[PDB]
Amino acid sequence: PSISDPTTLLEAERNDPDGLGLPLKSVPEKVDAYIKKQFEIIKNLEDSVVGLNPQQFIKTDYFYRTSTIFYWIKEMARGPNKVLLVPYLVDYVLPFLIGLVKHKDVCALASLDPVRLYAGLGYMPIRKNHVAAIVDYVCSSNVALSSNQTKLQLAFIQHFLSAEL
Amino acid sequence: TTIFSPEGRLYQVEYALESISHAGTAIGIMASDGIVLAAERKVTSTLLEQDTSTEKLYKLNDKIAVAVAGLTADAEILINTARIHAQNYLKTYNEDIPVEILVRRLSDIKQGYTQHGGLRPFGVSFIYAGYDDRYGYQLYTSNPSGNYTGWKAISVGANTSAAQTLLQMDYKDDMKVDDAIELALKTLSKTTDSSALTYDRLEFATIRKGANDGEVYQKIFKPQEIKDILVKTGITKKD
Amino acid sequence: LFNGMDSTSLLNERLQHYTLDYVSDRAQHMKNIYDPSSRWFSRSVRPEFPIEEFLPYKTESHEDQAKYLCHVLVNLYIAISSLDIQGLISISSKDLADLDLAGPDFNATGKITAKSATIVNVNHWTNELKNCLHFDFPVALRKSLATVYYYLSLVQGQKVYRQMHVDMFERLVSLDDDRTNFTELLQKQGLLLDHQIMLNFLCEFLPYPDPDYARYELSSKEDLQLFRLLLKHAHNAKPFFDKSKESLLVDTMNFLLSSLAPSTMMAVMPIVTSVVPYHYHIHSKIIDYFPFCYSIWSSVSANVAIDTHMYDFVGSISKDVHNKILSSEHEKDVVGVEFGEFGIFTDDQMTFMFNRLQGHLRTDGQIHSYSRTVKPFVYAINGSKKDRFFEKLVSLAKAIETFIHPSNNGFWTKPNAKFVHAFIKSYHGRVKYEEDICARGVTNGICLTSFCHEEIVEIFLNIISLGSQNKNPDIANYYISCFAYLLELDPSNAYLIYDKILIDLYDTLADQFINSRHRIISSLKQFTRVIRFIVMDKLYRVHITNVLSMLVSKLDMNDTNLTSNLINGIVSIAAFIPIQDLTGEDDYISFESDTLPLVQQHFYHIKCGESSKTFRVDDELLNNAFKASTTVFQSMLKVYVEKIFQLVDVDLEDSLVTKINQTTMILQESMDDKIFNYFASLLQRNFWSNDSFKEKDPNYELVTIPLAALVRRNNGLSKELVRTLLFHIKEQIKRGAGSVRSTSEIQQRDVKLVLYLTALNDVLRQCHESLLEYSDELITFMKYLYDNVTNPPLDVITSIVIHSALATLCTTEITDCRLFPEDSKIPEKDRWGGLQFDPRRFDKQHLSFQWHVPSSDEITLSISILESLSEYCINNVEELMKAPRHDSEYGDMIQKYVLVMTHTLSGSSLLFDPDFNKYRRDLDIYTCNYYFGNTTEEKLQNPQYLQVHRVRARIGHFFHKLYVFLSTNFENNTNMFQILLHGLKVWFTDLGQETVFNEDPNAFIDVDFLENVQSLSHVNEPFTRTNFAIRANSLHQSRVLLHSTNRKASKLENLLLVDIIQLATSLYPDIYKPAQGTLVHCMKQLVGSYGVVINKIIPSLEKAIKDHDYMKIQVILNVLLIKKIHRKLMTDYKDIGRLIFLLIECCRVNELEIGMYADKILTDIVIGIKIPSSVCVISDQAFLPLAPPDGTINLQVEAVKLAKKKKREYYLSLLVDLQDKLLDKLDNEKDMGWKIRMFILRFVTQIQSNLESKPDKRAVFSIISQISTKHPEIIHLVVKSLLSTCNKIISLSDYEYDITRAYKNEFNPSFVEILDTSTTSFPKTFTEEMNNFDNPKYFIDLRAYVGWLCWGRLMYVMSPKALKLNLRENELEVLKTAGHLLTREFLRDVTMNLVQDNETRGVFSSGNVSFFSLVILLISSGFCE
Repeated sequence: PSISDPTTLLEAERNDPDGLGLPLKSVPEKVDAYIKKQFEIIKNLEDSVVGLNPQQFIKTDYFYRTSTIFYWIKEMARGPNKVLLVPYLVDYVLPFLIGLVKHKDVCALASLDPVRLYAGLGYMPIRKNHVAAIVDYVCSSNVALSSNQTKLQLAFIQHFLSAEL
Repeated sequence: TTIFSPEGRLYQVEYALESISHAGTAIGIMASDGIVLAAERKVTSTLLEQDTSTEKLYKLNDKIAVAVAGLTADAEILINTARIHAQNYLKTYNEDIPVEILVRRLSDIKQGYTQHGGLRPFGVSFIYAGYDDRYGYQLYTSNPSGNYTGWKAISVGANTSAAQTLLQMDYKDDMKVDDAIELALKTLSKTTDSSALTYDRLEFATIRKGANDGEVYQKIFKPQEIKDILVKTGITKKD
Repeated sequence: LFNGMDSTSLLNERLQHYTLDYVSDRAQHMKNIYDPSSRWFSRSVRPEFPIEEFLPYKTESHEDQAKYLCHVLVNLYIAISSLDIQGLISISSKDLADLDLAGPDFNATGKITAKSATIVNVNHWTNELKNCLHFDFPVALRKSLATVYYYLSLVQGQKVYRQMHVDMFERLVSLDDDRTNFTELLQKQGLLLDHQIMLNFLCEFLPYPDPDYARYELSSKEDLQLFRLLLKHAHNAKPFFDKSKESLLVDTMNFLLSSLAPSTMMAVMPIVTSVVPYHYHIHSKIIDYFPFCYSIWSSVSANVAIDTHMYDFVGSISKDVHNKILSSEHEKDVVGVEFGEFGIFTDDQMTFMFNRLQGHLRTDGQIHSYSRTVKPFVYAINGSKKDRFFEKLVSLAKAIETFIHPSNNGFWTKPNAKFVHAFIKSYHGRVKYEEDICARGVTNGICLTSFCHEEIVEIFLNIISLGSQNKNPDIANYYISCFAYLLELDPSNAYLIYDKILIDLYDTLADQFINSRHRIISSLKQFTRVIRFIVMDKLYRVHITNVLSMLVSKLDMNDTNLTSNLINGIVSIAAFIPIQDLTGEDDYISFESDTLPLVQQHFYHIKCGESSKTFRVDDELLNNAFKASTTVFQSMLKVYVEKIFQLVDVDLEDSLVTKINQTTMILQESMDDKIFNYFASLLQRNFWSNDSFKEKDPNYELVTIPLAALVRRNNGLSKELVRTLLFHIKEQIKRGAGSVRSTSEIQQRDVKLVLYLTALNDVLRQCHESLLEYSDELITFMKYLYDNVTNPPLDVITSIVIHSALATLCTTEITDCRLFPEDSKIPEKDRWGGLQFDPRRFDKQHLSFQWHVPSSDEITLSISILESLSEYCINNVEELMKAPRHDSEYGDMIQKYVLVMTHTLSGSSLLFDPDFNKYRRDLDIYTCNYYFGNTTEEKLQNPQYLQVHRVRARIGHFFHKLYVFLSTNFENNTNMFQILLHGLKVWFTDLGQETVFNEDPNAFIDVDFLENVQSLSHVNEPFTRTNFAIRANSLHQSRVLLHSTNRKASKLENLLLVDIIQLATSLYPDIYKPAQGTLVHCMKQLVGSYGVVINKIIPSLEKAIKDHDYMKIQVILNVLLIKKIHRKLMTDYKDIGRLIFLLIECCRVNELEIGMYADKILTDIVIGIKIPSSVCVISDQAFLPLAPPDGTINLQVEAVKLAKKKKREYYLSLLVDLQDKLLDKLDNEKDMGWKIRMFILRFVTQIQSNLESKPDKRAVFSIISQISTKHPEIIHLVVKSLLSTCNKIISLSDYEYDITRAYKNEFNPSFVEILDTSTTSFPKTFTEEMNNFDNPKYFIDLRAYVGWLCWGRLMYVMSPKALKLNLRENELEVLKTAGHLLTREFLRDVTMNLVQDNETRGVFSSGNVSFFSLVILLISSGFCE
């Protein structure tokens, strides 16, 4: 956060009336937009995989992007970076991970594990602000989910509710 | 009880390897014309019979010898099995046993005592030595796991690491048996826990060729012969 | 007397300056000591049990305790203002002219006389003050001492014993010392302490810009231990940081906040928790940093390292605001901090912590300290707004309830068990803290109500039920321990807890759980925890004697574990209940006709499903059923004695045999004279008429300790018991017992003789004054017993008869331990609980103990027995000294009388006196009860004092006359040397106290056992009369064992010590191992004894090496490895020189395992100690608080500064001499092998790496030339020692030759500059400087941290300009000597040898990298070619 003054840090943390302060760490706005642009590139590239089998899906730019963003999320979800990931959960990261789960043979040809990753994201340090948005996202019924995605959403709501007792 | 540690490693073999890591030091060196074996013997007993004919060093047949680190009770069971196999090969083929066939024979028995849970492994490490026409002078090591390896010079038992470093810097591929006498005595004097090396603390042997073309000869040295190589080498605990 | 303290008018003005000028009346002093408005006021709470008023003799006057403390404080001042905080220089009383002691430096023991010697060690005099703290001293003298031990604990420059100095401050500021909160009394006196000295020392654990100058680093275990120790001292002192410095909180936070980064997290978080005070100004409050702590805590996963510090922070701030609101001081200290629904926590903070609390109990296990974890939650509860807090606690308990259940074991079990215990313990600690405020004042309404204790039982009752049935019995004990706290709250719900424990206990004893051993054992454990509460309630008390007889009848000879848990229940019943018939001559009462009917009705009601609150009965029927319950005791004791005689033959553990003796004696002390007389006549009839001593090795103690306890309560029983025993002894000797030889085993033909002799020994030890009646008979029987039995194993037993006889006559001890006294005291028969929760438990009329204080008639008998039995044994051995024989009989006869002469010295041991040799002041603070008087004047004006000492001397002279006989005729015969060495051990040790027979099981009740039974947390002295009695016995016993026996020899001790030193050097293991143990003990007894021992062992090793005395040489090296000798070698510079060269000659003795022991001793001498040269960085407030008013003490601290300085330099000239003599030996001897050559390298490396030592180019040349040995480990040691010697020379330039800068903060080297990161554009200047490769303005080696969270502090930074050295000539020559020998060829074969050693390891070494970094300095300085 590199705040200019100790008193500016103190005022900024006292400004939220709930007595929980600001996040300890935060992404600067150009870095934030770079992170979001990688997911929007993936969302525009979805048209390039609509017809094809896993063996050539593994040879697409869409998959190379997706496999990189999987390794980025998976490394961000360890150690001191989990807080950097909670701002991207309901808009980009969770939508991306349920997206990957449709491609179960791609997750077998490349040794990816969207299931273990997404279920494990229920245990991250999520703020009171983000709990309500996480709850409205997981409580959104879309008929577009297959059983694997809806039972993954229940698995999340299992490791989330138990981690929100 | 011969079950794997969760890393895929055998607890009993590791504990047998801890046991031999205390069990007295032995060096072997392979010269261009013979093999030297030497072993350091912790004589903390005055009334123990020094000038007993063996403890650390043993004959397996007319051209093969061993040094032992580990339990001597365990070693003597393997040593007899190797002696029986050497003579059973000689009886079958009319020819003296090749060193590789016998060293690995004792490495196959020692692996079996590590797999079945009714058996404890053998707490013994062997530095084999010998000659045959298939290769020439050969120096091998074998340990409680049933692993075996070929060497130009090696130590086993206590103080292995200091001894390997001292061997490595002075060993030459073209050296003679008398240079290997000197080297093995120097190495042990530069590795010993006891204040200085002497003829009763030391077991020694050689595998030379001699003067006569058909000979290979295995002098397992008596104490008086060891006193002569001690006073010639400059270790020389002499009047 | 050096201190000047012999002057009466200096003592008077010292006493007044220390405010120890007490009023001479005991009554007026004991009044004004507890008055807040008094000059002399040491305690705010008066002790309910003044344990030293219950002793049968005059304890020391308050005037003499004051005198003793004043002496300690002037000597503790002189020690500190003389600057030698490490203590090692050992200034002699001889060094007073130019104008010998062991133990105290680490793991001390106190020589409690204020004698004529002055020692000038800070570690000695702080140990005396730790012993002085047992008495009282005004809070103004406590203020001075808290000031001293604050700054004396923050000392730098030397190796202080910091841990006992920290614990001294902690004792002075205590939150609970006899219910007095001394921190708040010192806060009212106005103690102010400097947070900046503490904050700076904690900031030495932050990363320093140069790796070479970082004084302390975590991961190193000594620095981690130092950090943890200073953090403790920061917590203890935090309450004394000044309220009026309004910026202190915000300025300390501004510094620590800006210091916070990933690298500094592990330092800064404990520094924030420890140093920052809880001040609450109008503008700045510590609660403003809650948003900041929740910012760190809310952004990370549960981690022990981050979570323990933030529970500690918010928990102790919660406890402080709660405590301030209950105290009157909130109007000063916490106005505007309102207490809310959840304390200081907002709803989101409490919602977060409850979520984080279950986060560890159910998912991650990340708790370390449970008592800290639960503290925010216990001190959150507002007792008038409780409902939303208790709503979160019912839902927490519902979440964790399944993780408690006994088939659900896993990582969460230990977390849950400790959370439940700590929450319930802590809530009970809160309840009993605020009940004490309520008792003397008013109730705030944040205080908990009855409804809150009810709610707590309703939440935790199922949790404690599930957790007590666990498979792990230490886990089960955490939940079982919660029941006592829940009952001690006295809830309206308490029937729920009692009903459960009755149901399960009746179901176990009725064998309904016979398949389930955990239900058997856990129900016995549960019942044992609550007996003391079941005993008080008029309904549940009707069940206890029914349970007692059911427990006694169930005692078992096969199951030693069930018997242990039954015996826990039986002794817990016995300790609280009077074993007395309460029936009022009510001829209608019976147990079968009143008690047992009502018990069946109550049990049937409770087992149907009803609560005990529904059960109705008349108080008439209830009192008849209770009175009838007390008529059942005599048949219970009949079964008890019968079970005790069956346990005599069982293979029991010593712990259970001891426990069985404790329960048997606690039963006896609880009996009225009616029931006990029946039990005493029952314990003696079974003893004579037994069938119970059959096995090879019987438990004689299980019957003979009970008989001796009968004789302790009633002296009248002894005459017939002793008379009958000695008749049965004489019969067994006539039947031939002890007439067949064996060694190391008692024969089965002897077992009855051993019974009657051990019964005699135990009974005699309790006869006291009843012994006077049959004394002549016992002496004539003792002679007969020494004439007629000669088996070696029986001699130890038959000689212990005299010990036990003598001991009774001169010992001072409690006779009466009764639960209720005399059959005649005022408490009404409504006394079924042992007064434990009453105010009159403390009553002097309840606690009128009676003591054996020795009679003049008993001492005259004691001296008469002593001199008679010792003359007897002297004369008998002297008649065997004519005409020795090698016969097995001849040795066993010699051993007998010598054994008898050792047990006449035991027992009469209370008559001897350590100071007798001084005769031909001395303030002993501990007044152990002596017979001849405490003054020298009294002792020598009694002719029985001289008669006793004459005998001691005459037995000691006989042990020397015996040692020359045995060493000349029988020098192989080990057992009579072992008996002689035991005789010598007792003769050296047992002066005025008993050290053998001190710890072995005896017929007094155990204070630790009865404290384990009756102690209850947060409850004050919940004890009965038995426990108060044995506590008063333990007090006198302590004074006797705390009385110092250290003394100077009288020529006889030297003659006998020289024989012990000879035997310690003997070639037989069985003589030398005992003799070395005896030598350790005899050194403790004598002053300067280590000098006398080393004066003998050094010449003897030298003679043994000359003589080729192999075997003796290895025995001598085993003497040098004695911990007490070995530790004293390290601080003995004059004899280490001659010892080292003699160990070097020993390193070429090729025999046995010699050389390998000398190598071990030489390896340990490399941890020898050096003295810092005036390196003492300290505050003046470490000593100025105790500066007396006088001019004379200034001149004496100046004298010690000078004298001690000369001794330090004298020790630094002996190590330099030894360095030079070893380097001489290193260059001179071209053939010295390698192990010995590597001893000269490490020793010289330690002297040349120390900053006090002058550099020497011959050391550098000689160490560098050992490259030529080609030995790998000598080359590794040469690169390491070269590097260490040069890093010192480099640092001598950087400190500018002022060695003290090495130990000062506020000094930074000239290549370090300080940047102000507060400046108005610094945050962007840093990111453009950290980008700059072309022309850097500065640098940051090691790790950065300032500016990660925020800017604002001073940042330490390294300048761009190169490190040019400003060295002097001697330092330049040594670096040029290295640089001259740093040739291409030296580098080439050093590096080649490092390559060849690393061939299997493949490690990267920073020690090699810093070697090339050092070479580059010598290149760039032009010292290297």
